[PDB]
Amino acid sequence: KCLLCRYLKERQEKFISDWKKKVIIRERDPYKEEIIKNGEHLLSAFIMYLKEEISLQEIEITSKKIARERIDAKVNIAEFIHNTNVAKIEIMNILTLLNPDLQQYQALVKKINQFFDHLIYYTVHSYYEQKA
Amino acid sequence: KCLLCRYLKERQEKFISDWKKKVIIRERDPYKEEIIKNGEHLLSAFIMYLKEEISLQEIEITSKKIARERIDAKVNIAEFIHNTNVAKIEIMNILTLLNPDLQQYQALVKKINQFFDHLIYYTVHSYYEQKA
Ligand SMILES: [Cl-]
Ligand SMILES: [Cl-]
Ligand SMILES: [Cl-]
Repeated sequence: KCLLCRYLKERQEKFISDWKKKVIIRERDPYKEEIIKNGEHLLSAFIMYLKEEISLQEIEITSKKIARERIDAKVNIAEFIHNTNVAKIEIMNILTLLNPDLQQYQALVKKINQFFDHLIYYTVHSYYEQKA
Repeated sequence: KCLLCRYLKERQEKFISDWKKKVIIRERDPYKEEIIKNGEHLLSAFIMYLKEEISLQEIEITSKKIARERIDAKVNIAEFIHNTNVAKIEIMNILTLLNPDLQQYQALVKKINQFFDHLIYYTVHSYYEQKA
């Protein structure tokens, strides 16, 4: 019941390589390598979430990690928002190209939104909680 | 060419009333009244954006204003993200109920995402830039 999931699972490496070229990563960033690892991990979590194999609470560990890294990198936390949205936009593009029917499209858009909304909300919340 | 706009334009006072019941806004907030006015303004801007009457750049000044107010309120900036998402979710619910076909649904989802992503990104960006 999820071609999008199958597509992303098979194309994980390609998806991340393409995403890396579109994100904002500063050469000075001490965690620039972790940015990629976090992305790889969260793409995997996204697939599992669409398959209803994890709950959203399970990404909160990663969100706290990202937040702490961003604090230490001394970068505007909105860059993380931008970089996350690059991935979301591409996933939406892939969903469109797979050409699901309306019912399926609607179900997947809800899950996509729930995942990314939580990731962004929790990471920014955590950034401010930890920086305090 | 957009029933969603007409619905929101007509039901605007009610939409805001319902939204106010679901958001994080404390009576101690020095800008509690402005939060509602900002909401009213941005709902109008959203409608104009759907109608292709404004560009996304035109909400950046409002984002900077919100960010300044949030700094002064001494709240976690993620509360703004939560509050914005409450509106987006309800808009998505209204879109679903209005029963568009897939093509129209996709076109509006893209505009909804673009508007809200820009609002969240620019406000959080400005919050960090203004706070130092
Ligand atoms: Cl769901
Ligand atoms: Cl109320
Ligand atoms: Cl201002």
